[PDB]
Amino acid sequence: MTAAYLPSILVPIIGLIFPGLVMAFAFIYIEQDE
Amino acid sequence: SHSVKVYDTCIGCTQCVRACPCDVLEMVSWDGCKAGQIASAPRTEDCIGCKRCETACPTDFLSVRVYLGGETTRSMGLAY
Amino acid sequence: FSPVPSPEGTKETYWETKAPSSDVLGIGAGVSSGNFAAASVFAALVGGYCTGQVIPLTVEPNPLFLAGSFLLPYSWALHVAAWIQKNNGK
Amino acid sequence: MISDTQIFIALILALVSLVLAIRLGRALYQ
Amino acid sequence: ETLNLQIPSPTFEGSTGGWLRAAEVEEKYAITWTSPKEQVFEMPTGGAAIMRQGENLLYLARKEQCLALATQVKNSFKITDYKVYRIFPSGEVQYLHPKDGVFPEKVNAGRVGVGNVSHSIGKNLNPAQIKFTSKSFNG
Amino acid sequence: WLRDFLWAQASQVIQSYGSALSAYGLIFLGAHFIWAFSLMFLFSGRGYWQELIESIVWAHNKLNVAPAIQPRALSITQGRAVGLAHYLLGGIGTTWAFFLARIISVG
Amino acid sequence: TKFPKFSQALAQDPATRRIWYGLATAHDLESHDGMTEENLYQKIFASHFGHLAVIFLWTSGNLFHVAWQGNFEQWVLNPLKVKPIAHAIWDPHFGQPAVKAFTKGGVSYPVNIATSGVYHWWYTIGMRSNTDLYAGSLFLLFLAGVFLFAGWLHLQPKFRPGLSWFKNNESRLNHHLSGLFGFSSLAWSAHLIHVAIPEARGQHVCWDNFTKVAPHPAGLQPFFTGNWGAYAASPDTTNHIFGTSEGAGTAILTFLGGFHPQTQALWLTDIAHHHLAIGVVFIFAGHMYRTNWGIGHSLKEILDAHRPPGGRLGAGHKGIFETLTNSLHFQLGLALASLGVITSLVAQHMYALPSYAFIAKDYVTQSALYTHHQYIAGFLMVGAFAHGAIFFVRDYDPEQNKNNVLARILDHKEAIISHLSWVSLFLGFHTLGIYVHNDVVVAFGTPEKQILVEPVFAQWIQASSGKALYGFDVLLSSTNSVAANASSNIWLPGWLEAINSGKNSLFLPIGPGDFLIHHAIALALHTTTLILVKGALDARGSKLMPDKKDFGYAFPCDGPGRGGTCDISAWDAFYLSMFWMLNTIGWVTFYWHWKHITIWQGNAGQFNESSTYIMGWLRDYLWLNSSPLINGYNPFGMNSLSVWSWMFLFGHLIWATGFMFLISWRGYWQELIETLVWAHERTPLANLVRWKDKPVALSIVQARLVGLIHFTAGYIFTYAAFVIASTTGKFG
Amino acid sequence: DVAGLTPCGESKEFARRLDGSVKKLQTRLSKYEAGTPPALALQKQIDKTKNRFDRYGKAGLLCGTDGLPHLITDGRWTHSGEFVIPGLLFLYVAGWIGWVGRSYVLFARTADKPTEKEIIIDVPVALSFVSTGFIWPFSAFKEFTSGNLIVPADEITVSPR
Ligand code: CLA
Ligand code: CLA
Ligand code: CLA
Ligand code: CLA
Ligand code: CLA
Ligand code: CLA
Ligand code: CLA
Ligand SMILES: CC1=CCCC(C)(C)[C@H]1/C=C/C(C)=C/C=C/C(C)=C/C=C/C=C(C)/C=C/C=C(C)/C=C/C1=C(C)CCCC1(C)C
Ligand SMILES: CC1=CCCC(C)(C)[C@H]1/C=C/C(C)=C/C=C/C(C)=C/C=C/C=C(C)/C=C/C=C(C)/C=C/C1=C(C)CCCC1(C)C
Ligand SMILES: CC1=C(C/C=C(\C)CCC[C@H](C)CCC[C@H](C)CCCC(C)C)C(=O)c2ccccc2C1=O
Repeated sequence: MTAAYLPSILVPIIGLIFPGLVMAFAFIYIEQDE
Repeated sequence: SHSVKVYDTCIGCTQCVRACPCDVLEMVSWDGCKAGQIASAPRTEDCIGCKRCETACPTDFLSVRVYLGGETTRSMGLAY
Repeated sequence: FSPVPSPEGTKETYWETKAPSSDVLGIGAGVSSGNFAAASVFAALVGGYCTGQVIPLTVEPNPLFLAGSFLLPYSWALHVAAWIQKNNGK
Repeated sequence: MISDTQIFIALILALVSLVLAIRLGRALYQ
Repeated sequence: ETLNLQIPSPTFEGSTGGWLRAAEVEEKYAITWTSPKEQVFEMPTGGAAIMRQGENLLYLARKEQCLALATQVKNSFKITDYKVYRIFPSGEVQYLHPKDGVFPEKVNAGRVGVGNVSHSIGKNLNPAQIKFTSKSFNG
Repeated sequence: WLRDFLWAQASQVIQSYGSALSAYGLIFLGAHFIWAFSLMFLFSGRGYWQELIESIVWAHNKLNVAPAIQPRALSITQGRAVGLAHYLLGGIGTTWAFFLARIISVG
Repeated sequence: TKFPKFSQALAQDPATRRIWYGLATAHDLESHDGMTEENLYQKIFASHFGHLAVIFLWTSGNLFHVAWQGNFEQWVLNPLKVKPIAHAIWDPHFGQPAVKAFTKGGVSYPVNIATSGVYHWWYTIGMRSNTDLYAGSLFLLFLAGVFLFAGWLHLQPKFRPGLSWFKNNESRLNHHLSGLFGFSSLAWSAHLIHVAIPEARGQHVCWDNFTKVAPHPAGLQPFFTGNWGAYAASPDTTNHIFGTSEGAGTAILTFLGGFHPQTQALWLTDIAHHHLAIGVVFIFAGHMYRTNWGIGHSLKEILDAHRPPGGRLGAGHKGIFETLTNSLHFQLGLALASLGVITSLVAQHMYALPSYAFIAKDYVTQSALYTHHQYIAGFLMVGAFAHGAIFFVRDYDPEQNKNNVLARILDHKEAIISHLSWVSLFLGFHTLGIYVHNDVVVAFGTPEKQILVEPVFAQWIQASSGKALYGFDVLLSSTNSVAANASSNIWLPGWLEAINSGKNSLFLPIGPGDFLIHHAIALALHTTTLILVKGALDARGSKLMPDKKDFGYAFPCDGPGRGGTCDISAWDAFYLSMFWMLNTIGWVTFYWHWKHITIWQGNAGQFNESSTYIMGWLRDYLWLNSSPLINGYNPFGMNSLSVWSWMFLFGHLIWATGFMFLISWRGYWQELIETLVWAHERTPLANLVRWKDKPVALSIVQARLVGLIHFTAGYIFTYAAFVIASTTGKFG
Repeated sequence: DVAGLTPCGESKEFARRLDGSVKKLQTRLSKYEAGTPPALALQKQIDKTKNRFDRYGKAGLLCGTDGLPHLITDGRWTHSGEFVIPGLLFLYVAGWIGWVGRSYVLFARTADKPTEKEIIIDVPVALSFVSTGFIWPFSAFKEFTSGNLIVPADEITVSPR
């Protein structure tokens, strides 16, 4: 595979950091009074 | 809150008022029917939406109608 | 809920009479019932003749017979217009 | 075959599409 | 008229069914009634309590709990002397029931009709007629 | 459990046709049917069925053959009781047929 | 307290119900607070640009992942032996046996094998290398950006269209028929003639040379002379090797019928002439309506004038024009019904008349494509009836529709609903009775007492198309007949060659098993139609709730009075018809898949004998074909079917979890949740943490939706794992 | 024959069905002595099997490739005994049952307690009705044309809509 390092970089980020960050910020947005 | 309406087919039987568990309904004076009284909904902020009033109503289609609306702590029946 | 637009020249075509108003014929509103009836028979005969002449279809069909074959369905619309005009006194 | 530089061009254009999707989503959200 | 906070509560051994933090931070309901006897009743939130002869006072979380107990006292012990209050954490006490001294199932003068619609239920407006309009469906 | 118990041991019920154990093969299928049929009563509500009965009553009124005992959809509780009875009958029946044909053939 | 910014009633709910309901109502813009008609149409326009951009990003992603990680060039060399690759696997939970088991496809990394058919589609239309797959992915990324920008642009104050634009029916119909349908069909004919057909014949044509390479040797000279038939001369020979110059002809528009003998697919020159003729017809259709120049039709005038004079339709279609124009739900219902029929035609005509080279030898791709498009068809058909119910509740005005076709439908809704009830019961009693008949009588050792009805009507239709298998001589089957003689010079030889070889799926032979399953399909259709029609026609009112329209489309019930009113809303008739849609698509895809795996093995007699009773369906289809699937892993190892073997169990779990939401209802759960609220408040070290939203049990309608979603997802995942793994494991 | 089917009397697969069905019974009979009750039971089952196969062969039924009889139901008269005539018999019985039940519900409406007549059936009157059904086609059509079968649309309760 060409640029074979890309899955091992992007899959943890897309699979863990991206949902962890959207859950954190969605939680902040849905639990704010203003 | 829930929205409770009384239509002018009410025969003034007071059954809705007695069946309401949250003292939402009461009887007021009205010349339209033979009983001289009609049901009223002055305290719908306390209505939990049980629809026991509609069950009690004997007119062919209900003179009292409950329309479930926005939920609050009172209308959700939450003791917490 | 808001005004629905229609093209300019839109008129009312709802009818409960024996025949619709001649306005339902569009550009053919002024043609006589005899002229639609003769066009109806003419288009039916010419269209049927042209259709018949190319029923075994080949890789070389005569284009005039193909185009003339479209006169058969057009004749149906012509005799409907003839009935409409005869019942509107035209 | 595809070079990694070609992959990087694709990633740039998808980044531009992400920026445009954010702007459209904010416009729809008002 | 106002709730006398000093009225003795009916004897009760406690339960988990009582009120929670929402009562001390949002609102609480209180009910008082007169008993001619020192007799056992059932709490809306649990087991059995004993109402003391004289004046009793309870605290509950929901208005429906105070009225379910009121229905019970009237049906079994024939106690029609019950007054239901709402209490806010600010100390404000709000008299609730019976709202004008007379039970709602009995007519009273000076009651104004709320929610009364001049036509029958089949004469309401179709939803399409009042779409993108503020007009109410009750005619 | 799926492969080595249910799949492997259902061989006797499903191959029982034409033998003395064909009754168990038929009851295996029939109980699968009754079990599935129960979900009609369990996932549904009374109001749909009363409104459907209204159109059926209309067709009877049209032919002047409506009954004097007015048809009703089953009560809410009875819809639950009928769903539970047919669920248990189908599930226990499916196991009854599976257990008996399997152990009669192999044991 | 501000998430549902479009709903102040939900933004003030203090429970967890606010989050769920805010997520579930987000796209229902008509009900959002302070929504005008201007803003409703403009938000729908912008979100249609956003949906188009999502579709272009999905297509570019498939092209990119195949270009990057696929084996497209190796598959192109040897398409019947190589298994196409979808994308690579990078999963840090894999064991090393799992890494080895998924390293198929001729590559050095674990990989998924594609069941979508995109390889056969891209090969047939011209793609030959990875670099033009990558070129297509960058073009779709650009188009996605263009449509995201256009969606943003048409929300800007100067570029926001008025309602007068959004309701111009005649200009939109002219442009969508002549440009969106017709001209793009003409342009696809151009692509086939200029690129796909030349590269099907060995000659590369791309943007670098397509202006200096003529599609035809004569070249646009026969077109401008009327010598059009010179473009059909010298078609591809039956010795042609697709992709190469050997056996290749020079025709571009020839009509031959039948299949290319080696690809088993329709000729590319038939497809190019199809799209040329469709393009011409649709461009002509797109000049029907009057826009700005005084020729054409008013849609309002056509609708108003079509009232039959006998009076049987009442006022006819008077007032339908305004009703359809003002109701987006009526438009959605018509669009979804039309789309549902087409995606069913796509499923039926793509297995019987395949257009892509070497597909229909990919039994997994053929099975997945049929199943996929039939499930999409069932969802679109349910949605059409759901949005017709929403139309009657919300958008229908009985006073602008006096004595219409619509009002007269509602005027005889009990005649309609009771006759659907009768035909559903009529079909059900006897189809199930014959199936149980054959079951019981085969069980007692007497299969010759079965009731086996020959499907003579469909066999006669097959013979009318030229099938010489049932000895019916009517129409095309007769050597001498006006129908047979008329088509003899054009498509009839190739069509008879295609329909009288038993090597394809064109008009497959049918028998008593096909008769019984067709009646079961008819029972399933009429019953799903019953539930949906009953929901649409009783949506406005019934005898239990004569005022049902005042409560909306989706409300839980009217309470326990009047006997009980659970599932009384029109939404609950959508809910109930979703089970019957799943059941009917199950019966359809089970029938398609069993008939095809038995034919592909060479054992059609196994379907012929076992399909007439239900134990044949249970042991010879579900039980017999489960074994490669459930052995994807076992205590002795694992193979590449291990993922479908897991999805299979996964599907059984979700489906059963749906039962919990569908059988058990709210009151039980609210009382549990109150004991959990108490326990949290009384537990030390834990009551330091407090909820912002009061935990409540799900609502009645929400629980119905969640159970429906779990049921449906389990249904899809279980069958997808089965239909893919059993066909893969068997290869036949 | 019809639809490429073969008459069951000359189908070879039908003959193999009959032979396999009899061998299966004969191998069960090979485990019993001559006069035993299981031997008489299986010999009577072999006679029944042979009789059924013989009757099917001579009836004009058509067999398939699987050797099982197939039914032709397109309306042709050479095959009316498989659907058209059983269907005529059914519709005569079903219309009888419907006509008789309808006559009893109309009788029960004119009763002192109409709903008690439906859970406690007046058996002499209901038997008077069951006997009348033999001429239901004529009675029901005369009922129809005399305006007593169909009630007009305005005496039927419908939903408000
Ligand atoms: C809808 C399109 C789509 C989908 C479903 C996938 C799916 C996948 N890609 Mg991706 N990919 C796509 C488009 C897509 N691709 C495009 C257009 C590009 C070119 C820029 C890439 C470039 C790319 C790389 C470089 C890699 C993947 C990888 C992967 C795999 C792991 C996920 C990952 O790391 O994502 C990361 C993906 C990206 C950073 C690209 C952006 C994804 C697209 C453009 C966004 C689509 C958004 C969608 C429309 C809306 C989603 C929101 C939804 C909630 C509504 C997975 C099979 C990884 C892989 O192969 O692992 C084995 C990997 O390393 N992809
Ligand atoms: C020629 C001019 C033209 C063209 C090309 C379009 C094109 C389009 N318009 Mg329209 N529009 C026009 C003029 C035009 N418009 C005018 C003049 C007006 C004002 C009166 C409008 C007003 C308008 C509105 C209000 C909206 C559109 C929308 C759309 C888009 C529809 C959604 C879509 O992609 O469907 C694509 C459809 C097709 C490609 C054809 C349908 C195909 C059928 C179903 C079957 C095909 C089968 C075939 C085998 C496919 C094979 C696939 C392959 C994998 C094998 C589409 C891009 C909508 C949209 O999405 O906005 C962004 C929308 O909301 N338009
Ligand atoms: C195996 C499961 C199953 C079965 C058999 C049925 C059967 C039926 N459903 Mg139900 N349904 C089911 C599952 C099932 N459903 C599920 C899971 C759902 C989702 C909640 C629904 C939702 C649903 C709705 C919403 C509707 C139906 C309708 C129907 C009818 C459609 C078929 C028809 O009209 O005639 C087929 C008739 C039969 C199959 C009856 C069988 C004949 C019986 C078995 C006779 C046997 C008598 C026997 C002697 C009894 C022995 C009793 C013993 C104690 C002595 C039929 C009654 C529709 C309806 O009623 O329209 C008329 C309708 O509106 N169903
Ligand atoms: C309402 C009932 C109903 C429905 C929905 C269908 C639906 C279907 N049938 Mg079935 N069929 C039915 C009744 C029905 N059939 C009956 C009663 C018979 C006679 C046994 C057949 C015989 C039959 C054959 C032989 C074939 C089909 C096929 C099909 C399919 C294609 C359409 C077709 O041929 O229609 C057929 C439609 C009719 C025959 C119209 C029936 C309408 C009346 C009202 C039903 C009642 C008739 C009544 C019982 C008989 C009158 C009395 C008579 C005995 C004197 C479709 C699934 C074909 C197919 O694709 O199979 C794979 C096929 O080859 N059907
Ligand atoms: C397969 C179907 C299924 C499943 C999984 C459940 C699951 C459950 N039921 Mg239900 N139920 C079902 C069918 C099912 N039920 C049916 C058909 C009925 C009809 C009568 C009911 C009626 C019912 C009642 C009346 C009661 C339950 C109760 C329970 C709970 C038991 C406590 C427990 O095991 O917690 C552990 C949870 C599980 C075992 C679920 C599976 C989780 C596994 C371990 C995997 C987890 C994966 C992980 C979270 C993934 C994270 C990442 C991901 C988010 C991306 C649990 C939530 C009881 C309850 O709530 O009291 C506690 C209870 O009172 N159920
Ligand atoms: C505890 C036992 C159990 C349970 C509860 C389930 C539950 C399920 N299985 Mg599983 N399964 C099990 C054991 C079980 N399975 C075992 C032991 C095996 C063997 C390893 C399988 C093999 C298996 C396969 C291979 C399939 C399932 C499917 C299903 C689903 C059926 C969904 C539905 O609503 O049916 C709807 C039911 C139908 C649509 C048809 C029912 C099946 C009949 C027998 C065949 C069709 C007959 C004919 C076409 C119609 C006759 C018409 C009528 C008029 C007579 C569901 C998730 C299927 C699925 O996902 O469905 C989409 C599927 O493909 N399972
Ligand atoms: C003899 C009385 C009688 C008569 C004349 C009818 C007549 C009719 N019914 Mg009704 N029906 C009846 C009893 C009757 N029904 C009973 C008892 C039930 C409850 C099971 C139903 C349930 C029912 C449904 C659910 C539907 C009809 C439908 C229909 C119509 C079409 C025929 C049909 O589908 O039959 C179908 C018949 C059944 C499904 C059940 C019949 C069960 C038995 C055989 C009949 C009762 C016999 C009775 C005990 C007579 C005793 C007489 C004695 C005292 C002298 C027609 C209006 C359909 C319709 O509206 O289409 C327009 C429809 O959807 N009926
Ligand atoms: C559902 C949804 C919600 C709201 C409404 C909606 C908007 C219509 C809809 C749409 C959703 C849509 C359409 C969502 C679309 C989402 C998309 C297209 C996301 C694309 C992401 C691409 C990324 C992060 C790549 C970044 C590459 C980089 C940083 C590489 C950089 C570089 C490399 C290494 C090499 C070059 C140099 C540098 C620059 C250094
Ligand atoms: C619920 C609801 C409420 C009100 C609003 C609403 C949205 C409109 C509505 C929804 C309604 C819905 C969802 C309606 C759905 C309607 C559907 C799915 C209709 C299907 C129509 C198919 C037809 C007419 C096929 C005709 C084929 C023919 C004639 C072939 C002929 C032939 C040819 C040419 C070739 C072969 C030979 C033969 C056979 C001779
Ligand atoms: C089908 C169905 C009905 C209608 C079901 C009816 C009217 C039952 C039909 C019984 C008929 C009248 C007789 C047939 C009885 C069987 C032949 C055998 C019954 C055996 C015992 C009754 C003795 C409901 O009322 C209902 C209510 C609440 C939730 C779900 C449902 C539900 O699913």
